[PDB]
Amino acid sequence: MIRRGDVYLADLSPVQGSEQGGVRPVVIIQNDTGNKYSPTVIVAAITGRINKAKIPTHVEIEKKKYKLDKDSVILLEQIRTLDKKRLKEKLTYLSDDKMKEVDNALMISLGLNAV
Amino acid sequence: MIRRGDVYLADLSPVQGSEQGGVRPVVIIQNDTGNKYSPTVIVAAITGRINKAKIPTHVEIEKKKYKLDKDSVILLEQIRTLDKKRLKEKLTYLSDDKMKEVDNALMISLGLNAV
Repeated sequence: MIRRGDVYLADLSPVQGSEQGGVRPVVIIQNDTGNKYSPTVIVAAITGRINKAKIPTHVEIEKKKYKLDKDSVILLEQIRTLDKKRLKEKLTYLSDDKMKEVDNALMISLGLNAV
Repeated sequence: MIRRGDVYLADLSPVQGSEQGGVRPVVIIQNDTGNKYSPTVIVAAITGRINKAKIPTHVEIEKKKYKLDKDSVILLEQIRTLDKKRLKEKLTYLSDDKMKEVDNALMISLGLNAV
């Protein structure tokens, strides 16, 4: 079952310019009716390139709790609809508190900030 | 000078599975701080294959007022982060009212619902 808050390995290549590419973890951010009843998910990329949030659309995740190669950052400015066939293995699942920070950074990202 | 609510022509290809592909209009949904400073924008795909919003993640836009080929639909479940270089000509920009429907559909799409 694909749940919002799941983190999967996914090949994001090919990409252009500053789009995040590579085989990497991504977190599911699509609502759960969409995850269940549609062939696509929306995800946010995760990078181990940095371990500290630089901007308010970044959210940190710790390797000790989440089974990643490295302390990492979720990039809510790099979001994409992905076909489900791009999801490889299921790495982890984020806590409810981690998902609140994600909800926040995503509202800032999309200017929904006027809640 | 890209701004939230602008509509551009952009090339989405190559894609996989049910990801929207091809050269087509997209609406900018990224916050304006990111549009000013970032090398990437976040967009939602527009399609003319349908003209009516069947689901609450779809927003109808009218052809004459927005200068499109057909009565179209913004697909808030088809989102992409694109390098600015993918954006060809600006086509139009959505009204504030219409942008509010877009925001509602996006809350639902990304499960920020309750907000």
